[PDB]
Amino acid sequence: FREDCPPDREELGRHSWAVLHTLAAYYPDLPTPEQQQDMAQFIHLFSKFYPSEESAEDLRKRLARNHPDTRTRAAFTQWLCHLHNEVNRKLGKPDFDCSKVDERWRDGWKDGSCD
Amino acid sequence: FREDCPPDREELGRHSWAVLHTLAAYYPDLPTPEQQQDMAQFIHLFSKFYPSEESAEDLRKRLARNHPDTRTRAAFTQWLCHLHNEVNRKLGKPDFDCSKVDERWRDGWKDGSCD
Ligand SMILES: Cc1cc2nc3c(=O)[nH]c(=O)nc-3n(C[C@H](O)[C@H](O)[C@H](O)COP(=O)(O)OP(=O)(O)OC[C@H]3O[C@@H](n4cnc5c(N)ncnc54)[C@H](O)[C@@H]3O)c2cc1C
Ligand SMILES: Cc1cc2nc3c(=O)[nH]c(=O)nc-3n(C[C@H](O)[C@H](O)[C@H](O)COP(=O)(O)OP(=O)(O)OC[C@H]3O[C@@H](n4cnc5c(N)ncnc54)[C@H](O)[C@@H]3O)c2cc1C
Repeated sequence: FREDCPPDREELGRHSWAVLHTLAAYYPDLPTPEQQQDMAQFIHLFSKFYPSEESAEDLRKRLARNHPDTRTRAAFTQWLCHLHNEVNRKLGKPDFDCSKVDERWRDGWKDGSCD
Repeated sequence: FREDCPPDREELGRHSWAVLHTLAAYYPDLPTPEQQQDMAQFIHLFSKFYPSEESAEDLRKRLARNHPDTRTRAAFTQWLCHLHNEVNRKLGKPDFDCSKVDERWRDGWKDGSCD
């Protein structure tokens, strides 16, 4: 019944997706070369530190075969959603509909339910 | 009443501290030069992308005056806790007792309440 405990696999995963999908969602539509390199390095280093040894190792391999597209906010947000669906599929979870990433992570549901 | 909405300032902040304090907590006790450089760069780039413009700008300045100590897991976990207390103080929040960072973010309360 305590909420101030060390996040387990699932809780840390939920926090980490929230972070990553939020950062993606406010990444520029026209990022500078520096911002593109910087964001590719961010996700690279994040993968180096992600503390679940199983989780992080699959993620490093998954990224070796699938480099972050940081060209634009659109490409990077979709890329990240496609990355997340790969882990969802791994875990038996359904795909998240990536045409929804903007509503979910930046703008809110179009029907108004986050108001 | 929806939990799948875009995190506001406070929710993203809570996710982001969870991430950062969890990553810190599993950082090596004897990190290699590479791991030290990599973690200093991670926090640097994180500060570049943190999407609250006010929040992120204070954080970049706060880091210019206070560079991440990534020498060891102990120094980095304490450093991060001291960084977090600076934001808590800014916001009128009490200091978190940094001798507790291990219980809170890795091992669980010593009294057994995360079991
Ligand atoms: C980088 C990373 C790698 C991980 N690797 C593993 C692993 O190898 N093995 C393992 O057991 N766990 C892994 N996890 C943890 C795992 O993915 C989940 O976070 C955890 O299992 C809790 O799942 P959940 O059902 O609450 O939803 P989560 O998968 O945590 O998703 C959180 C929320 O994000 C939204 N969402 C879901 N999919 C997408 C999408 N594709 N795009 C945009 N938004 C989405 C939904 O609103 C959902 O409620 C990993 C987590 C991360 C961040
Ligand atoms: C890097 C960063 C910079 C931010 N800058 C601003 C800003 O400039 N202005 C603004 O309004 N908001 C800022 N925020 C958001 C803000 O700090 C809080 O996250 C948010 O206000 C919600 O606060 P909270 O009371 O739920 O606890 P949080 O501050 O979100 O803390 C979450 C939990 O962490 C634990 N904790 C608290 N302090 C520490 C500590 N020092 N060390 C270890 N664990 C701790 C406690 O268990 C607490 O419940 C920032 C967030 C981050 C991650």
